Amino acid sequence: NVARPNMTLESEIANYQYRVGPGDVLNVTVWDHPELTTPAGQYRSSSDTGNWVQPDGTMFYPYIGKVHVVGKTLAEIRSDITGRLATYIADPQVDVNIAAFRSQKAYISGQVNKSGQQAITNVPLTILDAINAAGGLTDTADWRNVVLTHNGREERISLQALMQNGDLNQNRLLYPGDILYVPRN
Amino acid sequence: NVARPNMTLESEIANYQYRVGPGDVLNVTVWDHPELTTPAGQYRSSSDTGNWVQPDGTMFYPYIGKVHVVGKTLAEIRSDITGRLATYIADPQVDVNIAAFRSQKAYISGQVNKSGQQAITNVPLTILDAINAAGGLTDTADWRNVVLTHNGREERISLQALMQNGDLNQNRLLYPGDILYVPRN
Amino acid sequence: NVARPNYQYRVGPGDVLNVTVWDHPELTTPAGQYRSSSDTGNWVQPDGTMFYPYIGKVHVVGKTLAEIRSDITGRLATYIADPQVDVNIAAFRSQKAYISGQVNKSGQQAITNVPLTILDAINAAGGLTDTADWRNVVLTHNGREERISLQALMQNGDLNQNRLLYPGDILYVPRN
Amino acid sequence: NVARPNMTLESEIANYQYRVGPGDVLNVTVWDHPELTTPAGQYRSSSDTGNWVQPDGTMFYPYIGKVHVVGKTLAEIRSDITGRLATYIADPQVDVNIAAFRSQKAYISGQVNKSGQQAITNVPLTILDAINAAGGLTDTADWRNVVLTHNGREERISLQALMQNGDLNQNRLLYPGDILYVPRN
Amino acid sequence: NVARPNMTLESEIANYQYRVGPGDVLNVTVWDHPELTTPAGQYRSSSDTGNWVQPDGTMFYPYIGKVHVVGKTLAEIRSDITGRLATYIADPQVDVNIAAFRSQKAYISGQVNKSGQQAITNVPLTILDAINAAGGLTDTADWRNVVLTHNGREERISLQALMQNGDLNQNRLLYPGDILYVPRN
Amino acid sequence: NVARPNMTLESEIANYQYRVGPGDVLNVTVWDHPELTTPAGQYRSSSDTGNWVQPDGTMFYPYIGKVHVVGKTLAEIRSDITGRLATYIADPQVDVNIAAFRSQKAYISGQVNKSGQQAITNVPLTILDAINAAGGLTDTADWRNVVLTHNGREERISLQALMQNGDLNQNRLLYPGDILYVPRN
Amino acid sequence: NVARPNMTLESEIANYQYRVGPGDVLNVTVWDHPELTTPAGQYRSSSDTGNWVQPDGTMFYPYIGKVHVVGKTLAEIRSDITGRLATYIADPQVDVNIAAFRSQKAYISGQVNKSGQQAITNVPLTILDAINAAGGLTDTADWRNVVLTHNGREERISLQALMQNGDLNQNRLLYPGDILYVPRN
Amino acid sequence: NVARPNMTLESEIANYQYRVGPGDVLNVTVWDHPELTTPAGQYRSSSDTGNWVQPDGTMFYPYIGKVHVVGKTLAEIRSDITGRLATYIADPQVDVNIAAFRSQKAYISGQVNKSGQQAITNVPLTILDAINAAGGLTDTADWRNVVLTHNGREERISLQALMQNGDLNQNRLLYPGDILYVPRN
Repeated sequence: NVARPNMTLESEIANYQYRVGPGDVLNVTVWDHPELTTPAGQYRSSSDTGNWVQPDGTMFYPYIGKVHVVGKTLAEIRSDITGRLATYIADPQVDVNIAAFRSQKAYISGQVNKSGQQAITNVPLTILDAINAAGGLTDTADWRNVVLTHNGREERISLQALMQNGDLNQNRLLYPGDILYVPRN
Repeated sequence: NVARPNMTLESEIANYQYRVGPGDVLNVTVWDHPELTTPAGQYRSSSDTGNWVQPDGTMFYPYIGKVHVVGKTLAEIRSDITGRLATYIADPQVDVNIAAFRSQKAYISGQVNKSGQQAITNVPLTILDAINAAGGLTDTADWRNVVLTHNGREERISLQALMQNGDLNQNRLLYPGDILYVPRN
Repeated sequence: NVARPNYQYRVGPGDVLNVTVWDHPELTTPAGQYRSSSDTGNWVQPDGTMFYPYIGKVHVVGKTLAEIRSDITGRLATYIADPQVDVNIAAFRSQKAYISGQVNKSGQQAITNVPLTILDAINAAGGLTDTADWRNVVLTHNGREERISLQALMQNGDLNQNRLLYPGDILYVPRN
Repeated sequence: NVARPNMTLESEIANYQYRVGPGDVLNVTVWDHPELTTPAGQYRSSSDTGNWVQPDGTMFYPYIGKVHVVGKTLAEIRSDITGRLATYIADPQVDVNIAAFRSQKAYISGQVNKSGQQAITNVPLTILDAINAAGGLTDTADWRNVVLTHNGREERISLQALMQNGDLNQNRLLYPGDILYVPRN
Repeated sequence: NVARPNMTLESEIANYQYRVGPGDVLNVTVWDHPELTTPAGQYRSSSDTGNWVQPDGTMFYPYIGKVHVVGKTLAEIRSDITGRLATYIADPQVDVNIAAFRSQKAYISGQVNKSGQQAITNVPLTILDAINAAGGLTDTADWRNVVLTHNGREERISLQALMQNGDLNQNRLLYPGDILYVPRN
Repeated sequence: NVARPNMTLESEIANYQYRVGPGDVLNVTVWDHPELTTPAGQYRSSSDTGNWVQPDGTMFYPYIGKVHVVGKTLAEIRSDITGRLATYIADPQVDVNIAAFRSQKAYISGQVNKSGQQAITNVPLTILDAINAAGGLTDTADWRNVVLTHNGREERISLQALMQNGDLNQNRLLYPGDILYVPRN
Repeated sequence: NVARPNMTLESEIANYQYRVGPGDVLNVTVWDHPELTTPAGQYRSSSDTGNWVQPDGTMFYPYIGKVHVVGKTLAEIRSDITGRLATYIADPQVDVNIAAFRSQKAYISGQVNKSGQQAITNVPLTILDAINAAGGLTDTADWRNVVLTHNGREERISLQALMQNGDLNQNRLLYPGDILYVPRN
Repeated sequence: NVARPNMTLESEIANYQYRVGPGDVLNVTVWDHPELTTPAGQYRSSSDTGNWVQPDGTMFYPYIGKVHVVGKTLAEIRSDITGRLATYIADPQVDVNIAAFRSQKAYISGQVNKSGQQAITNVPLTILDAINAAGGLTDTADWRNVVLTHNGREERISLQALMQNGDLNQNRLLYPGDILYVPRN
């Protein structure tokens, strides 16, 4: 055997867009307004000082009040906060990113060297990324019969074919809640 | 098998909300009022400088005095503090989050790679989350007969089914004081 | 074994306290804002007092944080109008329990403002070793020995095996 | 065992040019304008304060708005931003670099001492770089039959020739998405 | 096997009084006088900026000169320094604690998991404290026959009786110069 | 065999001169102008704030614009920059060093305790320096037949004589692109 | 043995007085003169900012010039410096301590757990201190026959008698240059 | 036999004097001139901000330009700098030390626990220092026939004699370039 690529995976990475979910910590920057950008000062990390997304899908932001952010992209949230701050600040220059990815994760467990949660973020997490992020497989992984649970199905995945034969069809884009289990040999 | 739907598990997790308990350390941000936000300076962390929730369920806040927070969400506390601070500050802009989740915890132990307490927080902690946060299982886990102690009942849980067949009915949301024990087989 | 569903710290000598006086950083952070609160906090003396500026010696041992907050506030009112004060503990040094034997991390565990039960302490010690005589754990409390089965606690959910640990308690997990 | 050059390797390294991709974190210096260079102050790292590249290929920048940066080099982005800031700022002195390389990566797994993703950056990553960055091969690497998966086809590489005899014909430039797999014998 | 109360051990611990020795590093706080409290600024640790006790028992303090501190309690040193500073500052508010306990120590050696010096401090150090601070005993510890050397006298101690039978008469307060030796089985 | 003095290998080092390559990060100090030396403040390290050398061999510098630095020594770049800054500041006092050596490197693998890339910097890196920098040989090194690939030609090297006989003849100066392989005994 | 005392050692520690050597780093505090106390600012450690003692036994100090310190005590040095600063500063309040003990050291090698040099400092270092500071002995230490080299003479020490029988006569004060070797059993 | 002192150990050490080499990083303190002492702020380390000695023997210093420092002592460099600064600053108070010893090094390989380079610094580094600086010998070390390569001549050294018997003639002072090899038993 040799290759068996997948430019169909080119697709879910093409339009890949993260959407904010509850428990995320947002970091809002208002240029020329350090009283807004760093209300607790400059030393603490943005995740220790950022805005928490509540379970009802909003975050509080000063002057404008509650802002619905769940299910929106960063650019939409940036656009929505900017337009509402315009009431209180003339021509606000605002950006928004995510200080802590907490709402969405995948579960990479089994015969990997580090098991555990991996966040879904603004960057695509494929099976390839998660296995390499979990630090590769142990010597005793059944790397021909990796189990991916996604939206109610199981799918068998052959990492062996992915890496030793370049069968890119074995790669998948991971979604919130997915389980990637590497059984023991 | 395949992944079987849980009418219970994903309705517990959309409605999922944390309520403050005694011993939590809260963090209160008052925009334009660094003398309230950071009375001890910008450099210490929010848990080293936050407001402790006392056994009686209150925390002290300056000017407004004792604030009853136990049993309330962050949004309910934000509103409570905002309305009371408005006596001393015109139109106060206030948010509240948690610097230290110390009041509520689940106990994850036995044949896990990292035994011990895991805090209950504003992010759901399911069995799947807790096992992954505990580093996964040891090679000698009786992982078909995990014991969940919850509300004075013992439930038996197959992590084998959850991760190798995708059986999401094997998942549970973990609650404060729950015990999740993984025996040796 | 069954399955059931269902605390005030008091300051002692050697505790390091941390007093916040809003709008008075000269009181809150006399040594600056970088050092941790335990490196700048007020030490509780053997006689049960701590020094606080302008008010002098404050008796704190045997009191709750709220009692110390109220005591300090009443007295600072002589020197500062309407003082806004809180007090918490930056180092829990006076009271502890001893968790030893076949646990993965043996040692002292602090008694704090948060209840520390047996269950808390064993998980805090990182669980039992594989050679723990875990059915016959010894708790020493107030001069009297007691038999604790963590087996029944975790294998069967028997919460009657749990106990709130107290200052001075010894929880010893033997080898079988 | 005599060493030789390479078609692929060296025609493409003197030209080597990184191009920004989505998810990268950019760092923009505007001399004499700390309100622009450091809106969140001076303590947090570049990647904690930098500008995120959005999935549509743009980044926001104050006053000049959205800026298309994907596919472009740092020098070009510096010129783009400089030209646009000149509307708002007299003679702006701008530089741009990358605080976090997150869009592009190679996968280096198998019998190397440190498996995992390696970022594609402004410095070339050749096979020789990537193996050394992984701490070399284990004692059990089939180091004459390494599998490079690039553009959907496999190529067998002899690290033994490369790393013991400096045969650069075995060295390749690694590209975003390449899998370099060291099988065990 | 009922637990035995120790005769004069909590009599000894309720009167427990640290007294300063040569080499201790003290920390003096003079409220409203940061020029005195933090002469080297407020970033270095109090032990990096503290006052050293000299062999002759004195420490230097600005304006008041050398102060005799060895043999005294913190509360006594505070009182001595305050009365002296009142010559140079009106109603000085002073506290004193110890940034480094360097003068006095016990030695905990043998079949414990962590051998070494243990500092004598304002907090009573009992055998039970020191053994627990050493991390417990190895499994080869002759733990029925521990040897306490104190003031030129040998004592046999049974940690086995202390920990498995709660015999608190086995516990002892440790003093400067004491040797606690845990032999091999 | 013998342990001789030296000739021409001394000028090779006494004339040793690093020259800047693409991807180096430079650090320019302008005394009395913290707005140029540290445009992003004083806390971030020089390599997080310094000036990247682009592929085309230049770095941008405020007010003087692009500056050719590849191939030049630090002293020459300092001269070049000073003369040009004199147009915007003058009697301008300027120094230049390298915050991150990223462009040039040697590769050290085999039976060393620490395979990997070693940077070529302003301090000469000899084989001995590389081997010691690589943690020392393993117990199973063929330290009589270490292979040095430099500019295509391969060369038997005997670390053995370099240390059990102090034969400085075997040692060599490492150059950018050099490979050094320590074979299994 | 019983814990028979060492009587000269009882009073040898009384006269214990460190004296400054070449290479030591001193830290001079001048209250009300942070330009003298912290000429490099408040952030770097004392040992990064201290005054080096030169090989001639002198150190430079601003305004007063060059100061003989070797062979002298901290309190002697403090008086020397205070008296000469009174020219340039009114009623100077001065203290001196060592930020880095680099000049004097004892060698603790052999069957100790952590072998290496141990600094001679203002705090006495006895054999008892040094071995405990070495975290104790290996299981194969001939702890009955430790060898102490001091001012040329040799001198047999029973750590066995010291620690298990309390024999303080086996303790000794370590001086600069002393070698203490725990033989193989 | 009789226990011997040494015939050169403490005049080579009593006259020991480091001299600056290329690649050293120097640290120049000008009291009352923070703009000269900390041009990059007070937070970065001395070695992150110090003055690099160029291969030609010189370092740049503001106002006075090139300063020849190689082969000079610290005291000499301090005078030279002071004198020329005096042209520009009224009576400058200057000290100089070394933030990074990068020019001169000894190599200690063989049956020591941590091989590698050891810098030559302002404090003497005898064999007795470098071994303990490597913690010490593996217990499989030919510690009777340790080879020291200095200035071309081999020479045999017995570390067993130095420590079992306190023979000081075995200990030697290490010079730049020296190689000290510990053979395996």
